[PDB]
Amino acid sequence: SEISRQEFQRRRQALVEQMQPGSAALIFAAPEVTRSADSEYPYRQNSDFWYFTGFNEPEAVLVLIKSDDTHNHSVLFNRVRDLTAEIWFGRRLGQDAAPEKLGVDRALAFSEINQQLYQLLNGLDVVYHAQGEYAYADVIVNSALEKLRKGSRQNLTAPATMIDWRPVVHEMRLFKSPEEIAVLRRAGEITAMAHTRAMEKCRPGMFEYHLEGEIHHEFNRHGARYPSYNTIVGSGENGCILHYTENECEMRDGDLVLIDAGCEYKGYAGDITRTFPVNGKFTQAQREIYDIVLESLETSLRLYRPGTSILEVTGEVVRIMVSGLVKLGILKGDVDELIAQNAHRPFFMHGLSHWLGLDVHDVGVYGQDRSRILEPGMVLTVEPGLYIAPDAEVPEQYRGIGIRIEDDIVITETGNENLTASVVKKPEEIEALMVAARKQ
Amino acid sequence: SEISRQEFQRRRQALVEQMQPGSAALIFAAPEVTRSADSEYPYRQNSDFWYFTGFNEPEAVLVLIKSDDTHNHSVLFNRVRDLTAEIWFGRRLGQDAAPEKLGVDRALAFSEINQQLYQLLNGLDVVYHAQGEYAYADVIVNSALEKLRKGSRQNLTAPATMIDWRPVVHEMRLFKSPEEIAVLRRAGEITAMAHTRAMEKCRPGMFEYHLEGEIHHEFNRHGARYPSYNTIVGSGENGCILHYTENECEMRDGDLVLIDAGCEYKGYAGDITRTFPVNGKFTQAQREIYDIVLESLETSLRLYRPGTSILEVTGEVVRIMVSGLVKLGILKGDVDELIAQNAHRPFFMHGLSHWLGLDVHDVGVYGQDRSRILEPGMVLTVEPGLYIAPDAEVPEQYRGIGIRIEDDIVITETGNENLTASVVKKPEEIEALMVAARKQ
Amino acid sequence: SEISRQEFQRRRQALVEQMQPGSAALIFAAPEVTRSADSEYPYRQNSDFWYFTGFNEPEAVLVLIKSDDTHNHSVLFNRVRDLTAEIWFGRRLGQDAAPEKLGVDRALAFSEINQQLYQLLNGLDVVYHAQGEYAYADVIVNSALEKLRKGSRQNLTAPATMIDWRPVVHEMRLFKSPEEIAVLRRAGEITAMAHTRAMEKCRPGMFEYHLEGEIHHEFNRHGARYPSYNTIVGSGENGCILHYTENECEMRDGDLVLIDAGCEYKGYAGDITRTFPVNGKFTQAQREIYDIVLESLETSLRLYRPGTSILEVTGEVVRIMVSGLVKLGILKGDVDELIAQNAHRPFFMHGLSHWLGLDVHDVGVYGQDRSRILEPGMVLTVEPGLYIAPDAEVPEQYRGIGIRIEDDIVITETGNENLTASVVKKPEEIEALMVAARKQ
Amino acid sequence: SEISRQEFQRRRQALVEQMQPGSAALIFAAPEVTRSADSEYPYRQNSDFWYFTGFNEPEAVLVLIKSDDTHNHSVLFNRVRDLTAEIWFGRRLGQDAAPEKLGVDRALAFSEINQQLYQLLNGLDVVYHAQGEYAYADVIVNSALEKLRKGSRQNLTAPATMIDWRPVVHEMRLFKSPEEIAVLRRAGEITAMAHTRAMEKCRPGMFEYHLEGEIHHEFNRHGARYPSYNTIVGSGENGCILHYTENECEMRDGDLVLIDAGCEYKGYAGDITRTFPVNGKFTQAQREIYDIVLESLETSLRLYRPGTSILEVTGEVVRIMVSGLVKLGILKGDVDELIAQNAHRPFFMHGLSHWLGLDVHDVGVYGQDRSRILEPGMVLTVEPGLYIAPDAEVPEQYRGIGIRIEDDIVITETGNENLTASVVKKPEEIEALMVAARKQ
Ligand SMILES: [Mg+2]
Ligand SMILES: [Mg+2]
Ligand SMILES: [Mg+2]
Ligand SMILES: [Mg+2]
Ligand SMILES: [Mg+2]
Ligand SMILES: [Mg+2]
Ligand SMILES: [Mg+2]
Ligand SMILES: [Mg+2]
Ligand SMILES: [Mg+2]
Ligand SMILES: [Mg+2]
Ligand SMILES: [Mg+2]
Ligand SMILES: [Mg+2]
Repeated sequence: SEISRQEFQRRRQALVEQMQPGSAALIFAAPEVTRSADSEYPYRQNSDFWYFTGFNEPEAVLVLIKSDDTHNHSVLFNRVRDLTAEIWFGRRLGQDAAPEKLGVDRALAFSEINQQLYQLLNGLDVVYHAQGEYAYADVIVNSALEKLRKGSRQNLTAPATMIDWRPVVHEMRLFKSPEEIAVLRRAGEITAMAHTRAMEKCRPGMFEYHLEGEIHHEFNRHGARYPSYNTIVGSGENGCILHYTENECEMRDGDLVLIDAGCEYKGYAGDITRTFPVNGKFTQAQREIYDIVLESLETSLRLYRPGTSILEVTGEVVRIMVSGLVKLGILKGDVDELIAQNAHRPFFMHGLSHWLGLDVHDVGVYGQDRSRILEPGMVLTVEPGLYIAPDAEVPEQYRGIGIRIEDDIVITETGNENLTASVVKKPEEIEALMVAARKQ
Repeated sequence: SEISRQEFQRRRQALVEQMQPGSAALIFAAPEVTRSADSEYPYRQNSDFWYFTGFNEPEAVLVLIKSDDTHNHSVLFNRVRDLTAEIWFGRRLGQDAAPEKLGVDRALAFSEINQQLYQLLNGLDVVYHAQGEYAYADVIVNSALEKLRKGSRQNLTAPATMIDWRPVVHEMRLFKSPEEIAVLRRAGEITAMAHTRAMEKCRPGMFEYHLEGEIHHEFNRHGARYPSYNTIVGSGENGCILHYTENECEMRDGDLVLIDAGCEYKGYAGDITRTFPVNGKFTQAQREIYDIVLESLETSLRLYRPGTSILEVTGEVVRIMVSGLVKLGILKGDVDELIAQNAHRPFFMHGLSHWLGLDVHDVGVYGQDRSRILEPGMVLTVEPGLYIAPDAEVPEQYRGIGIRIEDDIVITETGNENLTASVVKKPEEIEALMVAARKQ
Repeated sequence: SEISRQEFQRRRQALVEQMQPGSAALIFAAPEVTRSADSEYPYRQNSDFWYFTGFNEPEAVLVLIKSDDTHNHSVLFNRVRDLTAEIWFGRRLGQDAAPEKLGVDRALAFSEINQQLYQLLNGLDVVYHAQGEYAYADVIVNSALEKLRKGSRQNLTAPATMIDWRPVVHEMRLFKSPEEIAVLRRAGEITAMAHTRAMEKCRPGMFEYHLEGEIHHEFNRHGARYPSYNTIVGSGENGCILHYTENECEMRDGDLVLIDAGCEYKGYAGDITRTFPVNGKFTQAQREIYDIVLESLETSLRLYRPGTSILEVTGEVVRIMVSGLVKLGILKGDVDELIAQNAHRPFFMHGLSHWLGLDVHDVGVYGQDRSRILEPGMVLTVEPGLYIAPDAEVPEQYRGIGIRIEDDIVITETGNENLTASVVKKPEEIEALMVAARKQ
Repeated sequence: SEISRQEFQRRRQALVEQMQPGSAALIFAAPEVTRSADSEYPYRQNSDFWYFTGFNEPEAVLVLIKSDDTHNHSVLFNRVRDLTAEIWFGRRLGQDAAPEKLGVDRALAFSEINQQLYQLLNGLDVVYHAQGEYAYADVIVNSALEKLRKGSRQNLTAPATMIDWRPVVHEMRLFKSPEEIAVLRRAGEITAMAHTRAMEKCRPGMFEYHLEGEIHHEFNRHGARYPSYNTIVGSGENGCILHYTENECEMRDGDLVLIDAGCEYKGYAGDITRTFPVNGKFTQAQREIYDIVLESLETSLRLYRPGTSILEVTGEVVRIMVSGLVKLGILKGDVDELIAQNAHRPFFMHGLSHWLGLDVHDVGVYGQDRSRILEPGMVLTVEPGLYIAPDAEVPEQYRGIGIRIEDDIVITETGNENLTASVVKKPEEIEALMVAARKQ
């Protein structure tokens, strides 16, 4: 699956729709980023610039100009073609091919931006600009606005009003289109295939990083070159660290391993967590914690639908957790009191769900305590977990256990669609999968 | 192989040896680096800070203070321990364990650096600081020096002399120790195993990125999690782009594929290029260009030794190239004239060799036109190539061919040691390897 | 005359009137300014901050908050009282006395501004801020807006809309109130008395700076301590330099001297230019140029009224100038052609009039080529001049003559009021004045 | 008196003498400084740049290059000549006339500095630069050093060593030459004449600012256009504020008035304080405090000579003060105990002496607690004072009295020369002077 030329067009028009007449929106590309000395990390475009262009170069600026309610046009600034730079660092779109390729009306050299941008903003009332996003962008925009302010004698005037387009653009990104859902559907399949493979390959004596290698190879083979975030492979006590990425330890028979990993496919993030026994067999103590987390997930998957909220479902998960923990003697006392005292917090200290999209922790307003009413098109994670510290004052068998199980869902008209259910999570199915792999 | 506590100690003492009495050297850690929104790229420590510490955290500063010719001490600034931050983002060394772990005399909280650094520089004559390396570092150092300048009434004085330690430190890094050579020896084996695997897996119909996936999996399985630079898989005309990293095309029967890839093992870079037929069989036209590049490499490997230079060997390679190209009718005229006119430059437009170490394009002074006399302990690449543009005015059969063959070497007492010869480069051996893999 | 507490109040309310509901306006004080090392120039408050407060301290910020159409309040940030700092550098208002003294609702320590400002902007829709005016202000405002943007989990939100208040505030300053006109009326008297005195004291052999001294002493004695701009005393050829401030030459019998000087009285600028003979007697050649400039001024003073413009009156002055210059043989040809060719420009190369107020070159929109229709309450200069270069190709007797005559006026219902006519400008009256003084 | 071409030359050569071979010193001009909107304060050159050039323009940089022990040359960067800018803002030296006028070897356009400076520093070992002095300078220098660092392939190299020239240059400025002493001698006469005049003009009912006006007029008439610092006229309780500059109160019969004022003559500061009765007659209570301050000054003037220090003389002044104050019942107890308890500090809370020169608070190292041994050529103030707060718990008659008496001296071979003794300070001589003036 992919995002069409026409979809990028629709998104631009939808932003322009909400802009005031006599205004310009300015969307800047991500800078290149040093890894060490003269080497650079693989380039990752700014999500918002990507959202409106599908253009994967730095030193580019999309300018959307609205003259009035029926008249608007687009100008791209981008790198000029250069035989020497391209022989070295790779091909460039340039100005000639850009109008057709990206569906913009006009394209100019990024090197001319300081000589051209102020002319585009001259006489407008409003400029939409994400102030503070990138320092190089602020310099360019402030420089342009100063020329206009001080150019009274050359009959120049600056827009007096500057508006942050991020609330508007992020509200758009919060609701996925059918094309976006298809792309995320495939991201979820790819990511699920990766997690299935990690389960199948896992043996005692392998290092945590080895499963990272298997996962990244599986991402890559389906055309998802990069992860959406740094892969987490926390075996044993490392599972109690939420974003453990060292992945440096030998995996030991008897421990669990928690894998949080997600591919990036056409810009969109998968995000799956699966926890399982390194030796393919859950112990009683591991099952007892796992079952609480799994019931939390399974109940949440039944509940999530239009009209409820992350806050409301989180409440049901807390009840399930506190009850499970009391029955095991990890918590003591009255359930309803313990809930009122948030007694679960030492063991479940993060949110149940975050938005998912072009960013793994996606943009969009949550409301107070994530109380926003869910509607169809929202995409989010469901990721309950229990993390019992090595030194927690609880029965010994539970100490040093970290379990999280995470699925990705899209809210539909009547409920939700699970994008990541193709990788197993019921303990018996995990055990069958690993047994089958060990024969073969 | 690894770098010992004692080696890090020796390096610090060797820097201190060259510092003036009454001075302090300040070495700063790399900042964390955003990939998109709140996600960050895998952390890569500054090479120079790593060189003196083997410490892989940000927000850290090594301060080496020389009182006189026999008295010196070290102070580390580093992140404080924090239960909440560690439950989330992973374990931290802290101040207590740092003296023993990293062999420094004292360790303070990075959060106290503005209250403590000026006290450490007070009354010194000289401060060694890499001005411009990182903006956050300059702010901290300038802030400290200003307090001292303006603190006359509190009996404070600033060092009047600031010296860049990069020439000195980079001159040290240019000469590898036995431990460093062992680590690079292993980086070369790992990288070679990766390139061998890519050759064995390559089939027509696979995409360039698939070989990237095989290479990264092989790096990872030997404990080299990250590449030293963004992997290059240029098939067909993409081979004529020196740093082609899109790796997005279907590999076609009949084309060559050029792979430039290198692992990062304990901080040190491997860097290998191998070019080969996608279908396992070189054509006449491909052999004719390949043989010129291979003779260039093989001759360079015979020549490199103490007493010569990159410039001098490059001269021999130019002769070999210009002659080969004349015999094929790609160049016309007298060899010696064509050499004097640098007629090879449209086809070989980069240097033969760069320094290799903690950075793939390593630090250290080359001399004018890379004329520096080679000595034992220097580590460098040997990477001749020929790149015939798709539109070059040459016989049709050579158009769109890009071939590079790259090995990594260390200069020894009597010649050089090739760290990357475990992956084949003679065409007959490449063909046998791919045939053998295809049976299976 | 002075500006009342109630007037400052009215101005704030008039700004608040035009602000959107759910917004805050932020007006910052001028920074202190180094003259050399640890000495500072006499403090000059930002005109706009002064306009709304009459408060003469740095490190102060006026915040006007509009909740809705009938509810608003004001918060001042200002320096805290400090016995040590006040024993040294002078008294401070502080927080306790500020509400009553400056008519604001609340006053907080400037040192707490970063901990308090974001709380004041939290939940608002719009912030009015003069972006780029002062770097220290931008840092404070951007810092506040970032806290809000990133404080989603602490239920903070930033205003998405930022509006420059300078167009609005400067449009207010363009129309003077009765109190402002009374203050400028007195500034004009004081400035006129200064120019009269300079004429009376001038003798051949005195230096240009001596008349500067007489002028500044006269400003000071009526309570106008500082000039509104650096005084210009250009004798001889120095009169051809528009903003000659070196004032370093001996004044010579036979030359003219051009004095452009203006006091600053309660913040408001006077701005007068008078040119006269150093020896008290105009020559024929000097009269011939002077009379053209004087007719230009006198005609402009008759013409200026509501309904015309600076552009339109400037047209009449050009006609007068071009005709005068043709009759003297300084220009040759047809008057109407020479006008169409702007042939006057080598001799009159500046505008006839600028706005006058809290700044000598006052704020307010001029329109294209200063075409804005004049209305009652606008205050402006009338300053025609002719400057014949020492090397101009014109009859010798005119070379090196610089003459300007400048009055300050306020547009009234039926015409204008001249605030500076108490110093003479008709040549016979100048000569009588200087003769009378010489007896003284 | 003035500073000769040859003296400026000598100073440059004396700096060059102390510079390392293979180095360049960079000395930058002061920026222009806004007073309000588009008006600027009178330009004041950076003292150190002035010290080596006598050049009074901004956008200028002196570069002194030392190749070796007998070879050096100078390059000036300065504003280019421009007919339009000069017709407006005044004459400019330009490049052609600068070598001869300022005795430099070469002169280039300031607008070309970024294209030329790095070429001047290329291949040098050391650059002397006052880091942090001006941001515009740091940008220019860092920009130049970065080009060199990164220009290895263009055979460029940066000096690795940067040295602050301010300690060296300020140590030079601490010792005045005969020409400098002559100029300061005249600054002291001019300043003294001003203070004499203020005493003669003072009447009850005049405002503090009126005496400021008389003082500035007297500075101006002897060719000292600007004060060296903001004039202080503190009558009554305002005399207890050390740097009272509001000068806004009516002077009242019965009060004292403290005047601290100093001219700037050819760059050099006078600095005199005289305190006297507004009505020309000291009261008993005023005499009792005045006599202690005067004995302090007179004793200090006898003591100051080579071999002593500011610290040592300050000790004698403390004894005199503490004794005087005990005899009046302002302090109670044993003198030697009260000295040991620094009991004088509530009444004398500043230093006795500061260096004087191109800055009123001149550059140069004081030593701990101003213990530096005095030598001939040092120029300094002697300014004891007693300031009894309005609310001090002391006999009523002393409350609200502020008295300071300040003279300027140069240390000679055998003692000191008083540059400011031409204005009276013995109370009987003050009273005679004011009586004589009143007849006016
Ligand atoms: Mg996750
Ligand atoms: Mg997640
Ligand atoms: Mg256990
Ligand atoms: Mg390579
Ligand atoms: Mg290489
Ligand atoms: Mg071909
Ligand atoms: Mg004027
Ligand atoms: Mg004017
Ligand atoms: Mg003449
Ligand atoms: Mg003084
Ligand atoms: Mg003083
Ligand atoms: Mg009294």
